[PDB]
Amino acid sequence: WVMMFVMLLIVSAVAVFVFEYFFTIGKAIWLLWGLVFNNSVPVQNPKGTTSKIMVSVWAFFAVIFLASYTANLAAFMIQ
Amino acid sequence: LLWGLVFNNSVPVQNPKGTTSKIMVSVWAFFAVIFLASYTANLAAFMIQEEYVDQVSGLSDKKFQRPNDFSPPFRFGTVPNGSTERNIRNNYAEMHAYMGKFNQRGVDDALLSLKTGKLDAFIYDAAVLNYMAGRDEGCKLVTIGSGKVFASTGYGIAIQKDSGWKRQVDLAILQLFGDGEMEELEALWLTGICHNEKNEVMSSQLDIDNMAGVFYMLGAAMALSLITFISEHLFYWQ
Amino acid sequence: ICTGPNDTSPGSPRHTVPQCCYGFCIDLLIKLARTMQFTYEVHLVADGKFGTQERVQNSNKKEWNGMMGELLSGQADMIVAPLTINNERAQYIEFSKPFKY
Amino acid sequence: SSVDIYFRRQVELSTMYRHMEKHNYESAAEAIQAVRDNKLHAFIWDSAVLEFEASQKCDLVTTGELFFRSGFGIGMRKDSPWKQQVSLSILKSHENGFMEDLDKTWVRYQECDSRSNAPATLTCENMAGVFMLVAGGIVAGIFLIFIEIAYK
Amino acid sequence: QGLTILVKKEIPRSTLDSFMQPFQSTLWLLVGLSVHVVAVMLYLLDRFSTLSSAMWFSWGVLLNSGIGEGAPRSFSARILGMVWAGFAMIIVASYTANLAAFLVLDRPEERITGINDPRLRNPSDKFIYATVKQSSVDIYFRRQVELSTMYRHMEKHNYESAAEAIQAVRDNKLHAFIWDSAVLEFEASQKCDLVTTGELFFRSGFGIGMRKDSPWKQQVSLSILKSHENGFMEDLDKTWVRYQECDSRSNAPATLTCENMAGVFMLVAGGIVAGIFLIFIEIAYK
Amino acid sequence: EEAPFVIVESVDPLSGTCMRNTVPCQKRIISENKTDEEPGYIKKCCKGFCIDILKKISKSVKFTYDLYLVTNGKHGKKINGTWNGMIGEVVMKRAYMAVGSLTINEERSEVVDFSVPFIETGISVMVSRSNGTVSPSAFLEPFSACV
Ligand SMILES: N[C@@H](Cc1cc(-c2ccc(Cl)cc2Cl)cc(CP(=O)(O)O)c1O)C(=O)O
Ligand SMILES: *[C@@H]1O[C@H](CO)[C@@H](O)[C@H](O)[C@H]1NC(C)=O
Repeated sequence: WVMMFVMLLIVSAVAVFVFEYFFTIGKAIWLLWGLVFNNSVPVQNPKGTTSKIMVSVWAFFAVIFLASYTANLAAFMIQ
Repeated sequence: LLWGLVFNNSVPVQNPKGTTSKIMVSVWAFFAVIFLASYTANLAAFMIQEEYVDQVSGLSDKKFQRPNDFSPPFRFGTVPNGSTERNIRNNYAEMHAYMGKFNQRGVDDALLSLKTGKLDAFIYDAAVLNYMAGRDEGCKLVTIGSGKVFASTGYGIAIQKDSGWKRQVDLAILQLFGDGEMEELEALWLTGICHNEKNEVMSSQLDIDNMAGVFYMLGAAMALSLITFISEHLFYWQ
Repeated sequence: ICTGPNDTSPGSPRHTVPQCCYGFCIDLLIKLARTMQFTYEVHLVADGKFGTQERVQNSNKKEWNGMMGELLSGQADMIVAPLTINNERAQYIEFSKPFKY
Repeated sequence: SSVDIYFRRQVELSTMYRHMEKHNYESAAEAIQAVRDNKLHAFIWDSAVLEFEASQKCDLVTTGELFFRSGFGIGMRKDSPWKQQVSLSILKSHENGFMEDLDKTWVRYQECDSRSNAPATLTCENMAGVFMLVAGGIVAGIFLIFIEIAYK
Repeated sequence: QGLTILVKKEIPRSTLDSFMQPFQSTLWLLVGLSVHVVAVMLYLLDRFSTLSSAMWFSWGVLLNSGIGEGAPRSFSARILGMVWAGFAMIIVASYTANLAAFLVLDRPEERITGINDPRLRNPSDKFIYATVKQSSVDIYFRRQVELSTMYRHMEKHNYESAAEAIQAVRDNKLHAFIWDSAVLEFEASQKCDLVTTGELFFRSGFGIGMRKDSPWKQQVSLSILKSHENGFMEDLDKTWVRYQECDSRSNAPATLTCENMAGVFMLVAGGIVAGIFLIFIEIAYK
Repeated sequence: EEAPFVIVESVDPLSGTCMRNTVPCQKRIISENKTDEEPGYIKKCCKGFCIDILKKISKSVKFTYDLYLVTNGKHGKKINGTWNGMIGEVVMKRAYMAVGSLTINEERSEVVDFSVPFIETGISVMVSRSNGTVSPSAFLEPFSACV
């Protein structure tokens, strides 16, 4: 529940400072937070065809994480 | 736009203007977020199934009379040199000989060959199997239902012929049947653990045989797409 | 040629009319006949019951019903039909070995 | 029949019998048509006569557990000259394979089979709420449209 | 009082290897190919009537990420992309559904349902249960006959005193224990990693012992009955037993933890790595 | 006692009997009879499923009995027109009845006479249990055609 947040911060920092190599300094945390929970709002999302892959890896992680949550929670609802 | 909204966010869309339409669309979106939930939910019920034992008839079915349609696994086995074979050897002589490559030893060396995939089925006396079915804990090994036994005989008491004792022991045994005692001995002695019902086993990984249906529809859509590309391309006279 | 009495359900005048029957038992019966050289006739029970003991006359006299009573009264000779095997009938009748468990 | 003979002279089933006496029928041909009409909820009889039902029709099904054990038989008056020959000819018909032939010819059709009654897919009559709400959304639009033109 | 069984209350801990568990290791490959398949096939049906863009769109409808901006402009390509989106929904729906189905049925074990449990009627070396030697329990089992095999099993393990059997259950050297209920119940309350299996057994009642025909018998057996209506034994009860310090209810369904979700964090780390490689290749291609 | 139908348990010296739903049974065993060594001794103490049938029948029809094991030829298998074992012992009048595992068939219904069968038996098949699978069309279950 907090390893998520720490990975969040790390990936955001490395994402922007990888993007530097070929407007996007803190808008990251916005974007990634939205991606983890669900689509919230337009975002000036990337450039930097490398970053266009880091973000997709994160999105995959999110689509698995939400599934795990929704799934296991369906067990705690039978008492 | 609406298709995307029903399944899930796909692509940018020049979505509305018209502050009224900016509300119709939201109503649709709400409907979608409820519809997907209902689907994902109810589908989680169809994924808990029960064990499955085949509905095979007696020795008379195709699976032994014509044991060459599905050639690989037909492995009707037995135990050698005994009363079991002779009845087979006198009604299904060909189907007796076929079994020649399946002679086990004892009965345990045969019950094991059904947990290590060496054999298909097994033929032996009923009342000893039944008690032997209630022995193993791995209930993945359980005989077929009764009413399918081949040569229905019983167990009896041997009396010197012409004696007068016969009538009385008969009436006595029918008595024991009459007042439920027989079930008491039967339950204390023969019927063991494995009078249970098939479990709700969680599936293993979904596999391609299971999920083939979606792929066939994917391919059919590919073909229909090709067909529309062809039909439109007929427009070279206008 | 099943010689049945039950043209109509009980509770109405019976006009015993010929019928014809078949199935498991008739085939078994024909096999037995070929084995032991009989000539048979068949007539359905006039009771439509299997048969059991019961007090009568507001008394303690014990009489049977249906086909079992039709045998013990000599009215019949053999019950070739789906009849069970129990102790209470075994004290007036002779049961073959069982042919269906 | 034999079932009431079994229940009467049993004691642990005193209350059971005391209940049944009020409803017992005339012949299984009536009890089956009375179960398939929901005038009854159960029925007890000889297995080999029920199993032929679960196979011919397939909206009825049995509950497996095998009860008091017996075996059908033939009836002859006590001490008849025919007894021994008959009871022999039977045993012949259980190794030559004759009774199996009769069996297969007459019983054991398995025309209908049951397995894992489905978890009852949804249908048109309970999802009716959401379609009602989207219709009602259509309606309200035709009202709140003009209010725009007014506010213009 | 009566007799009951005292087993160890297992701590629930969900079994799960990694996120791949709901998919046969082939299916991952099958989708990992079919994505590119549809990508390429889409790239054509717009030229013959944007390649990187088509690949993004394809491999990004499935991932639910908004990345990727193009869109099929044909008629045919639109008709494809729609059902591509649909199939992508089906995939995730099925994955999370089957995961849910597995996570429900993953429940730890089954407590012994009493003495009628067949798990006790049959002896196995993988299940040991004992009592104290030379007591009333062995007197009950010996002169019983239906428990012939039961007794025949126990004779090999019976202990010296419950003070040893309890410390032997809490060490997993044993799997059960049978004794006087009112002596076990004080255990399930003081400690709370052990719990009993409810069903009340052979019934008895404690008593005092005096040699036969002693002058003290009647007065003693009277003074007892006085202490059951004035309310004295209740006071002794409450003073010494009935603490209920620990209670059990509906052992939890074993929340996930850090040691089985380790797959996804491994994959995101590995994603971090591969980036530091495939970055320079860009600078090269520039 | 070639079955889990009747069991022999070696004699107990802890008491001298069994007495717990059991019954004694002899075995006039002869072996290495090259020196005319007189045979016989009390072998194990008997108990089992058919034994209980035996006891209850005996108390219901009021006789008494004398249980003893066979020597050779476990069941009846004719050899050279002679019966050996549990069926000889009935045809040579060295016994009156024989209980235990003993089926029924024409080949025996001329030498000895038979009681009413108290178990079903015969030839039947064993199979293994197939795990639960998913239809290739599961993903269309959860919605009736209309919706
Ligand atoms: N009951 C038969 C003899 C007979 C007995 C057994 C048998 C042996 C051990 C056990 Cl523990 C259980 C059983 Cl049932 C098996 C068969 C069958 P087969 O020997 O061909 O394998 C048989 O014929 C009779 O009355 O002679
Ligand atoms: C069924 O699943 C169980 C799960 O443990 C496995 O042990 C067994 O081998 C499986 N049987 C078959 C036929 O796949």
